[PDB]
Amino acid sequence: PSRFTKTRKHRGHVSAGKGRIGKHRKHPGGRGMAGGQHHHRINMDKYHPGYFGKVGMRYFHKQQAHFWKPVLNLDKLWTLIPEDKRDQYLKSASKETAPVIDTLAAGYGKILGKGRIPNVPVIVKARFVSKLAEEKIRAAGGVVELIA
Amino acid sequence: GAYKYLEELQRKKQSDVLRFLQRVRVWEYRQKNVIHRAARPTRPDKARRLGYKAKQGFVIYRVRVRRGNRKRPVPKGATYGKPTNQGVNELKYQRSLRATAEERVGRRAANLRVLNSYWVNQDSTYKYFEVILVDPQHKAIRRDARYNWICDPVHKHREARGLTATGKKSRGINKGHKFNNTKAGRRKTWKRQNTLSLWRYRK
Amino acid sequence: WRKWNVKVNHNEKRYATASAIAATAVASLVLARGHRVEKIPEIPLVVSTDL
Amino acid sequence: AISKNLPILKNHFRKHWQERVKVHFDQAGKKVSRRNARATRAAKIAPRPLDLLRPVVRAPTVKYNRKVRAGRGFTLAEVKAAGLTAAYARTIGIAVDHRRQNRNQEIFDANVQRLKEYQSKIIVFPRNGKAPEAEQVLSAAATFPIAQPATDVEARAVQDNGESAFRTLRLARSEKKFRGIREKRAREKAEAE
Amino acid sequence: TVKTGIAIGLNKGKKVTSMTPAPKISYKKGAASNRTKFVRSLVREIAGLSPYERRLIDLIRNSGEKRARKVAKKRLGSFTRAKAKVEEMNNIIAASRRH
RNA sequence: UUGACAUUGUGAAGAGAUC
RNA sequence: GUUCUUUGUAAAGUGCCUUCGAAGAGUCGAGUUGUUUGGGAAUGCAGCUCUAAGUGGGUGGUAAAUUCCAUCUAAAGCUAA
RNA sequence: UUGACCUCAAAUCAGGUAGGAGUACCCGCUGAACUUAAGCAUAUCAAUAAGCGGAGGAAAAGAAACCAACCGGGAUUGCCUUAGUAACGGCGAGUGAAGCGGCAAAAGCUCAAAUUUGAAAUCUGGUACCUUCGGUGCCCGAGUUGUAAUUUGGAGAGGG
Repeated sequence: PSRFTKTRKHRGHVSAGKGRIGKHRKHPGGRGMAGGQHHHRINMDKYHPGYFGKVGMRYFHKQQAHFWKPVLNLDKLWTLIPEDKRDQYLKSASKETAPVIDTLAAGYGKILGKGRIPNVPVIVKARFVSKLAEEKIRAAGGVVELIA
Repeated sequence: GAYKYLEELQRKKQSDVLRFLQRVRVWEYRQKNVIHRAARPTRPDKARRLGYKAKQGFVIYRVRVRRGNRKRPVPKGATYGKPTNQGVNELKYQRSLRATAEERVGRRAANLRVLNSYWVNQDSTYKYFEVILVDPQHKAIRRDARYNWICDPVHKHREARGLTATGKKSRGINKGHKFNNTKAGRRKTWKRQNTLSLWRYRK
Repeated sequence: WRKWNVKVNHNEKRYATASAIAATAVASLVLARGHRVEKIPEIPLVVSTDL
Repeated sequence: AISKNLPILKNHFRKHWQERVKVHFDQAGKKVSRRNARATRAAKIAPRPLDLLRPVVRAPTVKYNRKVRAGRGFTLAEVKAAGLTAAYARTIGIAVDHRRQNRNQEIFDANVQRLKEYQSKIIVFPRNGKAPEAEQVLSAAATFPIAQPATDVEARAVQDNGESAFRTLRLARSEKKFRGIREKRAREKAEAE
Repeated sequence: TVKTGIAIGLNKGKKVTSMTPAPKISYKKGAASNRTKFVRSLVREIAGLSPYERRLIDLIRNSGEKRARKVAKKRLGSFTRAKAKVEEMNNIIAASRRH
């Protein structure tokens, strides 16, 4: 809506908010990022540290498939159970019956350990795990089956 | 059959016999006109696997194209621009000598259709080609469901549009990661991925 | 290529039409549009389906 | 022109980009052109239901291999495994993909179980005449849903041997990196005198 | 193969009961073809050697293979082709100049 | 203006360890 | 829908064991010169010089040799939406 | 002397065909500079505008010498996405795709390479009638330096 803009408050004033000395002109500081080493340097340093230069190895033909490894902390990992069935497992938690959580079914590539699942034994299928992730699972009374 | 023997003999082009024939033939053509009528293929089985048949309405022409590179013409070598573009002599002309040959017969007989062409010979000054041309308004080809696709109008002047066999190489048309730049054609895929696609509801 | 149409969240779009439906009751807001309702038996006005 | 604190923005407009702008105003005007041509073809094609059977196939690469998908066609091996020929499957409304192979038993048992329940559940008109028209059902995949198998059960016993999981991945990871160094170590071993 | 049944390592990936169907008839496009063996033989004993193949059987007699595989990598395109081309010109030497 | 490769086949002399 | 036409000692399709299994060259590939590409010891094309093989050849996005595995089958042609 | 054969010609020979227009979209070739880089020469503008050849209602592409590393996919094309990412570049200004996934549309194929050799089985044309976008018989002609049937790698052929 142009009825709300401020150049519809600037009608009648000569210079339209751009000042009478410096005026307003086409490109005072060059087009785009020009002068980034030279007259804009003080700007690039402070607010773009690290802009110039090269860090490490190139990678030819990179594909984000190989690198797909979503992560699911032990924070959640009980969300993957149906909330209607879920409270059946929390109460009456024993072995010989334990929930099989397939974390790849839900799109997760690795089970991390961020913290404190409850004391219920649980069977967790995962591609990858972390050293702390199992220690908390395995001490909860469950195990980690690896899959592919 | 007799064509598996002729096939292999023409794969030895430095064999003492063929480098005799190449030398007697190249003298033959260089006396004849630059484009002239070949009463009969010089390589019956070379034309034959390219779609040639022996019947009325399959015609063979013999074409002699100048050799070397393309000289960007210009008056007196002055390109008038950046020294990047100031090159004259070494520029190589993005179509081939073979496809230039299929182009110059396709103009001379315009009632016919260029089916293919093959390499008959070469020397320092020229290369020599034979172009297999079909005559679509002849009644033999109009019937015979095998060859009547060339009578349809979309096949007019296949060489100039680059639809022949050697012109689909120059256009860089193949399947694979190597041909990504020109695959469905260059200017069509360049123009698809510069296109700014603005939907009604802006995503 | 001026933006013509506009996206509205489907849950908020639904939020409005459930206010506009709750607002066809409450006689006082009907009169504020016109809609002479003074004579009608009550509101909401429910007619036998035979219509 | 660089000022204040702002993310750098690469916006590629330095060409002539207004020649090539494509706005779609026909998004809803091509939707009815497309629903017409499907109802055109629904009638033209007779009770034949607009689409061909497609195989249940397993998805590629690392990311998608867990899901199971519709393919192009039924693999002459799987075709012939249901008791019908390749070129006659074309005319029953079955897609035949000659270039894919069966390297897996449970996709094979799946696609042949899929052609059986298709060929019992359709009728084929006698070529002679008649054809007591059956009221086409416009979709194959409506009656042939591509489904995800059940590879395990929700509840079951816990098998604890103390295998350690992560410890298995660490060994399996190292043994791939040093496998090669084991031969050219043991090659130099065996070649001794 | 026997995919290992876990996410990484040697033969990594899922354990699947397999099939191994009969192979495509291509993969055989390099087939022997007894007729072709008979044709290619007779073509060679008409045409014969070519001018650079008469200098590969100089250098195999004189300088050995190390120079022959070297002059045949430059004359052909590649090294792997220079092998099988000098492998030929031994047979042409041997099966002619000996027995 | 020069060299190399190709056009390019047939073979003799005389010097240089190719001219 | 209704009728007239019997095509032919025709053609086609299916299993079994044997014997065979043809498959595109001044091209593929290579060096180089110019161009070109996101293509990086060289993505594509084109010139001039070299020039293949037949359990072969191309590809597998870092040049090379060594040995393997995977993948398709180039240098001929057609085709709607 | 007479006939063939190859090759090359002449016809106001009999019958056909191409040129020029449109050119917004499509297939190529050819090809800039202004401008950006706060200068400028690589770069960018741009594989664009002008010049040129060629088509259609769509063209082009297209049934893998493809993508992949998977529990593998399965012609081409388009949209959404991947992604302003991998990567290029006085690594400066800037330039910049692809595989997978979700969709719209879905369709596949036939040639060269085979002894039909107990039967060139194939074709154009002139002519004659007829049921005429063509059919039937007959007469010169093409063609063996190979026309049809069988077969195209998924197979397939000759057998039995």
